[PDB]
Amino acid sequence: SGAERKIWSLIRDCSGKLEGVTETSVLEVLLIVSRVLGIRKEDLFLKDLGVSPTEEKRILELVEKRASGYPLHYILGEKEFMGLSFLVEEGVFVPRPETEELVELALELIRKYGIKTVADIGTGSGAIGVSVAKFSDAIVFATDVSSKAVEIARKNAERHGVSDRFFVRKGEFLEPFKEKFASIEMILSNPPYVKSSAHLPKDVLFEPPEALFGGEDGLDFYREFFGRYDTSGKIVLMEIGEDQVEELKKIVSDTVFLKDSAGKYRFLLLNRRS
Amino acid sequence: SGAERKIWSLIRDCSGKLEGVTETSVLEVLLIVSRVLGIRKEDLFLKDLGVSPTEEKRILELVEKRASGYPLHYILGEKEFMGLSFLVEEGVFVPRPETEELVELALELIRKYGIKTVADIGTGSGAIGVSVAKFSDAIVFATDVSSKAVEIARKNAERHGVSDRFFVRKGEFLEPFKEKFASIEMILSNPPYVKSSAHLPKDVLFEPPEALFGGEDGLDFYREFFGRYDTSGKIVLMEIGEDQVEELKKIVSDTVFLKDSAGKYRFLLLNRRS
Ligand SMILES: C[S@@+](CC[C@H](N)C(=O)[O-])C[C@H]1O[C@@H](n2cnc3c(N)ncnc32)[C@H](O)[C@@H]1O
Ligand SMILES: C[S@@+](CC[C@H](N)C(=O)[O-])C[C@H]1O[C@@H](n2cnc3c(N)ncnc32)[C@H](O)[C@@H]1O
Ligand SMILES: NC(=O)CC[C@H](N)C(=O)O
Ligand SMILES: NC(=O)CC[C@H](N)C(=O)O
Repeated sequence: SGAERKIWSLIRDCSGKLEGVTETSVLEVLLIVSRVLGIRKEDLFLKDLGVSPTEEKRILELVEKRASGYPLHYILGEKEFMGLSFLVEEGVFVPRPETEELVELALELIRKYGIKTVADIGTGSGAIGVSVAKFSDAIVFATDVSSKAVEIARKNAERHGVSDRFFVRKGEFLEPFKEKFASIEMILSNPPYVKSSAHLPKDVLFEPPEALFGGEDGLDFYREFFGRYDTSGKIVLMEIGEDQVEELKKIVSDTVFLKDSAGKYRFLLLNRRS
Repeated sequence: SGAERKIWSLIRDCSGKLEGVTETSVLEVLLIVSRVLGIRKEDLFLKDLGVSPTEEKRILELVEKRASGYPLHYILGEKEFMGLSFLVEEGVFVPRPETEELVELALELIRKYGIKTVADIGTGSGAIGVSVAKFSDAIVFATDVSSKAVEIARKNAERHGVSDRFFVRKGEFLEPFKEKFASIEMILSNPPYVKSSAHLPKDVLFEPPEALFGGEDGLDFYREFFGRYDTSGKIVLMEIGEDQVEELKKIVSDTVFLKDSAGKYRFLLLNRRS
């Protein structure tokens, strides 16, 4: 099985070079390898699938890069979220698995109350907003303080054919959409909620810091948002940090807290849609 | 002396973490520090320069990032070239010192034969082209196969008030400007000339591979350029590898090869301006 070995021997060596950086070293290597050969994952099994000395060196270089902690998805240029391919790159936060659960709850709520207008603060790549626009009929108003996030969220909205229902503007909270505030029925968000003093793992070291830190508390976004806006008549669903429930209850009243599929508190839900 | 102890002790610890990654260890830390503090390098001495525990942590994180081999200029977001500050980021090649000497020779020939039209192939961040427009009267036609490079080159063009003399377009070689071909009196370029088999230093590992490699030989760009364009009545000045002179003589005849300030062969000059 001439070529069958070689590629799989290579796969294993690389996998070994990545452990200590990721528990899913084999998966990552498979992804890096198919990306460099220009084939879909599935074709990694094709008989007589070859790797030239150039493609081999490229793979070793990308593996050496990933070994430094650099994000796998920055290397891939994309991250799958809700089954959709979101373009990502340096300067943009990479969508996380827990945020998918926030979107599924948002969709269930949109179905339930026949909601038509949604907001996505801190849209980043557009993960939450674009997905909502993709699997519902709602229109979405998104914002981000990052110029780079706005341009990327636009591309991602266009990429999935929802540019007609997903609008993003640069700025903080909902300031760029003052004229639409009254009309917004649901406000979603996965804001920066990491404590200033929190230790950053090697890979998050490469993500935008403005996407992570929420002050000493890691609650600055919540305090300022709930302090400045009137949530009357609206529904607010936001992702939070495992240990912020008690402190959050003192920032916004009548709030409900739901947990992950991992059993950790992950979402705050305020329903003032009387 | 008290507040000076804080910052200067930090700078020393940081430098320690960067040895083995760079010989200009302390210079880099000085650049990184003045960036998170929002001041010029020249003000690092000042009176009482303090570092909040937040700025301290950010500095340590950026040093931890540089420690991985991540390019210093990607962290800084800029590179000084010809005394001008050029924006750079992932996806764009960081201007190199040597290329400054190519530009000086370019301004030499422009302010001699009184040249008015210049081309810059593979402009990257625009260092060569933009600098030429900024220090002379000639206009420049820049190109690059990198969409990312095109946008940055353009930004740097506006950033230096030369958007009216610097025109960049996506595509390879001079195709995107074919109709201006006869108009161009001088063709400048710092193309990819690294052998596809060459070892990549830790930080080069983070730059665009299309900006580095020129085939097994390292001379692909040259071979294709000279075998496609008639250089009659034009001056061609390009950067080359230090070990490519002899093989390059077999690709283009009647060419002169100039040396670095470091004694290495770095440029090829074909003057056919009759
Ligand atoms: C964790 S990231 C978002 C990632 C993306 N929403 C997701 O779910 O994958 C948080 C984003 O909030 C943005 N951000 C931070 N403060 C903000 C504010 N006050 N208003 C709007 N956006 C903000 C950042 O630029 C960052 O992209
Ligand atoms: C070594 S970098 C140039 C660095 C230099 N500091 C500058 O400002 O041009 C080479 C650039 O050439 C571009 N390039 C590579 N092949 C090319 C081609 N066939 N035609 C035009 N540009 C090309 C790349 O996208 C890359 O940005
Ligand atoms: N929302 C945030 O604070 C961004 C980071 C996110 N909690 C994560 O580590 O996946
Ligand atoms: N234009 C080039 O290929 C010069 C790049 C330079 N040899 C480097 O690797 O730093």
